[PDB]
Amino acid sequence: GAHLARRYLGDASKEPDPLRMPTFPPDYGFPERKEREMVATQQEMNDAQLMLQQRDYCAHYLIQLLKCKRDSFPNFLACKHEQHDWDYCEHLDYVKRMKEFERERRLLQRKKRREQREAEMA
Amino acid sequence: FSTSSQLGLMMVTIGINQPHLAFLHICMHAFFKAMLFMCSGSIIHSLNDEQDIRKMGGLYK
Amino acid sequence: SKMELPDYKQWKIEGTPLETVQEKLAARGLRDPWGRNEAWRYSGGFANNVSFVGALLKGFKWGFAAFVVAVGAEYYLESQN
Amino acid sequence: SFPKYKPSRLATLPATLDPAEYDISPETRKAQAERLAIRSRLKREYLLQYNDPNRLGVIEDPALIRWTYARSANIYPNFRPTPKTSLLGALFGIGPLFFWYYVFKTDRDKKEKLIQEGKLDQTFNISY
Amino acid sequence: MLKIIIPTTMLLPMTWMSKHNMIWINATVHSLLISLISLSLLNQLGENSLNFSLTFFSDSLSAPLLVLTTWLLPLMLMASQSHLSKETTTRKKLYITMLILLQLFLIMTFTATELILFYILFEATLVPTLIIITRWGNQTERLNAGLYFLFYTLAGSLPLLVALVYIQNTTGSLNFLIIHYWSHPLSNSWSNIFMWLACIMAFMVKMPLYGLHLWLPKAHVEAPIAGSMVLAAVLLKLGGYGMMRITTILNPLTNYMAYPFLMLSMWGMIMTSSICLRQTDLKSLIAYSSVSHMALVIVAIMIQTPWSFMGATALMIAHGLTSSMLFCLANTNYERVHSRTMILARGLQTLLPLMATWWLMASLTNLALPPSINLIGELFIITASFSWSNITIILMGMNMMITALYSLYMLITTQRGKYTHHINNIKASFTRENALMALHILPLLLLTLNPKMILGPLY
Amino acid sequence: SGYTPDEKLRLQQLRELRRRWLKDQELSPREPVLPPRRVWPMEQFWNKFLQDGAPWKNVIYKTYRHSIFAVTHVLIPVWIIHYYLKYHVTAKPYTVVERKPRIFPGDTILETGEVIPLMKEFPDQHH
Amino acid sequence: APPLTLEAIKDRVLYVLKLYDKIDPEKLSVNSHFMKDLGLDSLDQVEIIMAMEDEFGFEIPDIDAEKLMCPQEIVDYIADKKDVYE
Amino acid sequence: AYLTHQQKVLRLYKRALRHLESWCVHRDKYRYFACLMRARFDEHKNEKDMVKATQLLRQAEEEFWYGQHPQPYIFPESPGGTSYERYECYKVPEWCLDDWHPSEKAMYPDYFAKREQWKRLRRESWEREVKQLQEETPPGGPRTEALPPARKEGDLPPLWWHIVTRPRERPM
Amino acid sequence: KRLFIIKPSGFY
Amino acid sequence: AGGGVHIEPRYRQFPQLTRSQLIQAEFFSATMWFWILWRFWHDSDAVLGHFPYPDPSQWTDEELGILPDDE
Ligand SMILES: CCCCCCCCCCCCCCCCCC(=O)O[C@@H](COC(=O)CCCCCCCCCCCCCCC)COP(=O)(O)OC[C@H](O)CO
Repeated sequence: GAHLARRYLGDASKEPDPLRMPTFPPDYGFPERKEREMVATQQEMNDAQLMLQQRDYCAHYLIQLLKCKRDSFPNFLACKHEQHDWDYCEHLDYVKRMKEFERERRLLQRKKRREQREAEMA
Repeated sequence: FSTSSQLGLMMVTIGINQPHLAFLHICMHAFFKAMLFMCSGSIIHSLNDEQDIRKMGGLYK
Repeated sequence: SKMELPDYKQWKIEGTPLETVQEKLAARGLRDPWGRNEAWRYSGGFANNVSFVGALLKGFKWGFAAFVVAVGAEYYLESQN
Repeated sequence: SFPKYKPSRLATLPATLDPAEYDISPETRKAQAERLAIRSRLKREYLLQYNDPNRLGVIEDPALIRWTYARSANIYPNFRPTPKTSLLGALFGIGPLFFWYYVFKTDRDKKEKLIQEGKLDQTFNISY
Repeated sequence: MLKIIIPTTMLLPMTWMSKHNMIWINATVHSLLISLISLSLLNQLGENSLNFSLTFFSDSLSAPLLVLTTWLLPLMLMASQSHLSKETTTRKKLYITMLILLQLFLIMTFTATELILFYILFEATLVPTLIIITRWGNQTERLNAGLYFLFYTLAGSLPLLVALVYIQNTTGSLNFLIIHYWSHPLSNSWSNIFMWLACIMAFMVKMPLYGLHLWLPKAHVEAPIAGSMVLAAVLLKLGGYGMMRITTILNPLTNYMAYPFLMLSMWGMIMTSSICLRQTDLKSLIAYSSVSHMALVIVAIMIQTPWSFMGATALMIAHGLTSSMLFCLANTNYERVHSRTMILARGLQTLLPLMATWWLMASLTNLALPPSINLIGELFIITASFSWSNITIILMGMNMMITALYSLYMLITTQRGKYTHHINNIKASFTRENALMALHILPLLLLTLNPKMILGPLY
Repeated sequence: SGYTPDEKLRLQQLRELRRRWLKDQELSPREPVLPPRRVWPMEQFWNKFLQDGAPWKNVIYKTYRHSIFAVTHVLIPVWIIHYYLKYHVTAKPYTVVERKPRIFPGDTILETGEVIPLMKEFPDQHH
Repeated sequence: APPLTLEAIKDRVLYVLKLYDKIDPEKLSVNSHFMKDLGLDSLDQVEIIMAMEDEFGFEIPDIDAEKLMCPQEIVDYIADKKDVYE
Repeated sequence: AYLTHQQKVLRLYKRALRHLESWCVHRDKYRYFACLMRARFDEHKNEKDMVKATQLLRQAEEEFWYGQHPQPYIFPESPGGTSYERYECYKVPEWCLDDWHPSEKAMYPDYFAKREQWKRLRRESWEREVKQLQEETPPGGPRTEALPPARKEGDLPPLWWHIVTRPRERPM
Repeated sequence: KRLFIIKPSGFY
Repeated sequence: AGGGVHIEPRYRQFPQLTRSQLIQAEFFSATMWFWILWRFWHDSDAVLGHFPYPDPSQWTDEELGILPDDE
């Protein structure tokens, strides 16, 4: 996004480097952040022959999608509501990522402006 | 050159872990690109084997 | 048959870009030698060629009509349910 | 305007901007005049056998036979040992052979020393 | 054997006392029949070599060559019988005598059980060939060519004779079996170094190796067609058969010493194929092409790995059937135009339609497409060479890229082009020529189905 | 200048010779004289059958050529492949292998006769 | 398409010359040599064969083009080149 | 032979006009720029000094050479053209027909009989062409690549066989 | 207007 | 020789056009649009970007878990 200009042309310190983030403990400063879970248990997740890159937490929104796609055949125009559900659920875990991306971004100047703060008066 | 531009695009997909989307690009590119060639072939044969884009025009109607 | 060639006295520079070329040439003091040669390339049925974008929407005159009857069926099916 | 078209061994200078045809003397016209004549003698002769009904054979081109001789046999008897030829023989000959020898030997020494210590692992490589 | 050698020898009095004009007929009859009999030896048992007598034995390497030689014998007869039909009966009978005798030595050589017996007949093949290239040749450089071929082969073979008898006095018997089961470590020493050089140079000259190869462009081009095949299709592999047998004792000194030969073959094969990229004689084009393929066999032997030996025999047989084909092709034009220059007779597909097709598969086999036996041989060596060293794929593949340009080059220059205007004596191809060409390519493509027969003694 | 008078005559005689020579390149109506060949019985059966040309003959003609085409290009080839891929190769292990039928929790498996336990509740993530 | 025939060529020949305004329609004999009577400039015949060159879709090489100077000649050269033999 | 100046300048006009074809594209633009090209050629036509004419050529040839279209339009039936020698691969020489089998020879009796008439005509007239050549050779060998015509009656033009009996440009 | 087709003899 | 030319050549004139080619061109040049708007109406979200992209700045530190600068 626009952060790329502020990272290369601007001072790269304030901006994260997605290669290694997160750096500081994500649980630090987070009061009882809720642990992720997935309904799709592994053996049936492996049963569905589900591709590794598609094996995220919301991967259980595929198993019904394929099920309806399998059973509703030859009707391919069907299986739209659950397909939209998976895409909407792909929205949710995706928006989760820029939350932690922003959190890493916001904690960056937080620590940094602190660094010269508690050091300039001394 | 339009074809070679297309296959350049397909390997761009393969670069960032998009192999099957390239195969989707294979099929979609296969249909219409094949069409454009004998559309050109139809006009070339009709215009007594003329292929230079300059000696053309007025073919829409 | 014979393939009778068209007449001679119906292909001049009038109504064509050639006459505009002719007056520009006459402005600088020149006579166009091959003015009537192209003629047919502009006159006859080869005149009034559609524009680039105009050709792009070829069939839109009936495509929009196809939408209206199609969206009407969707509305009728929507009201039926 | 646009500076000129400098030629090259691969991009030759065209005849449309060559000074030879743009500065001519009577002597040059005399020499190039009967260039057709020497070609006409070759052409008229070649046409005579070519159009000959009794000719039921191939028409040999002495220039072509000369070319095969010049490329095949008239080379070593006309070869003269000189430092230019001698150096080119070594540079294009023994030179690359030792070059590949050094490259391959170093790789073999590199490979041989590495698997002796145990660096490369071929746990699945069996056929060789 | 006795069951192939005796019928081969008995063809000699048969052809001599045959009818005046039936010489070509009868000789072709039984030479094909003898080849059919030799198909029996294509079977090999599990591991022990097929042994018949003390002096004669066969393995999964000799028999694929034995069938190739006896199958070749009909082919030289028909190819040469075009121009030979214009001389005395005794002269024509003398030729068929000489091919029969030349083939006889090849069959007995490949199945020889004693290394000395191998060397005697291996060098004995010179006499039938030397007279073929000289007496019945159709040029003037043949006189110098015959001397070049004879002296090069002999100058390398003579150290082998001294080396071979040295093994007899020191180790004992030189039987190909007792040598194998009593292999001793040939330790690195200067005397052993020259021992290694002597036992190897003799077979290297007949490969030929890059540098010891100038006899081939002279011998092959000037030789008559009945010869022009065998000097390229069988007896080059005879030097190959010598290498794969004599290297049973030359371990482990071979890997330390192989480096000059590998670099010479591996780098020279690029240069030799570069000659083919710019040539003037069609026969010389194929001749230098043979050097590149044999150079690939030269490097192949010296790694001494199971894959290399298989690809060695696969290419060795396939190239011989291939290079024999191209010499038939160049023969047909050389008879019609009475010259060997490539550009003289440009345009043959226009006039001879099927000749182009035979030329197409002929140039394709040399191009070595998969699954043609040429490709199944070269590909095996590339993998074996790559395992030896990763850099060699640059050199190995470069020839594969380079060999495509020249192999299709005579296809473009001769077939694919405007017919030459002045030439007017081209005739519709005789059914002998087309039948001969089918006799070359049909077994090759048929052999593609079962490469196990020709894959060598390590399948 | 301008055709030279000598070259004028040269091209003139060449012209009429070329016209006559190309005229000789023509083909008389009788040409080419083609000796016949033995005719398969089905051909002569067709000729006396298509004396009308009506769709009576047209539909059967097109469908018969298509029908025999299917038999000798679709039926009998897949027949021998089926025999090849049902008794010959199938007698050899690991020659015809497929990915396991990708099943889902829910629909029972035909052989074990046990419904695969369906997943539990999803957190009502409705749009 | 039927081949370009001699009568077809010549009818197309004076089609172009009469279409040329520099030549009066009446003086259009099939053998009217361009320099002699019509008297057009030595540059002009070089520019008229290009129209003929585009008319029949061919090329008239400069070696032959400069000699081509009659309407009968133009139809002659075109007919001979494209094997026109009635 | 020696290409005189008035020919060479005509070659420039023909080739330069074909080059601006690849540039002007549209016909009306062609006819305008051609007239300017044409008259700008005629404005300098009274140069009594032939040296000045070459001096005028001293900038024109470079003007063409840098203003030339890198992809000039050439008709396909010509060198560089897309249909150059496209149908050449069927131009089988007529003498090859003499090698046809009698069964194929009898397949076309009329054409083959007429071919015999042409062959007999060529045989009779060949020696007639031969002495015609040395009857009017220029002293010192053939001076020009040109070829004299048939001077007298009943004589075919010298060296006519290959030109007259050449294969058609559209053999198929 | 059909005419001859000079082609090489393929009978052999 | 024989006929079989439904079309005829034209010299410097508009070539003859038949019925079959015209409405065949019109049909497909019209049904291509029919597909264009029909799928647009049913699936405008695919090209529009159905799922919105939230603005990062508006996300406050509370649900972001960012403890304030006082610590
Ligand atoms: C045309 C030039 C040559 C071409 C290339 C030929 C191959 C290169 C090598 C040349 C030498 C070949 C002769 C080899 C003879 C048998 C080799 C053998 O078995 O090894 C013996 C080693 O062979 C030799 O010693 C001789 C060969 C070495 C080279 C010297 C002679 C050959 C060179 C000169 C003659 C040939 C050159 C041409 C001259 C015009 C082992 O015996 P030993 O030395 O261990 O004896 C026991 C004890 O230790 C002391 O004897």
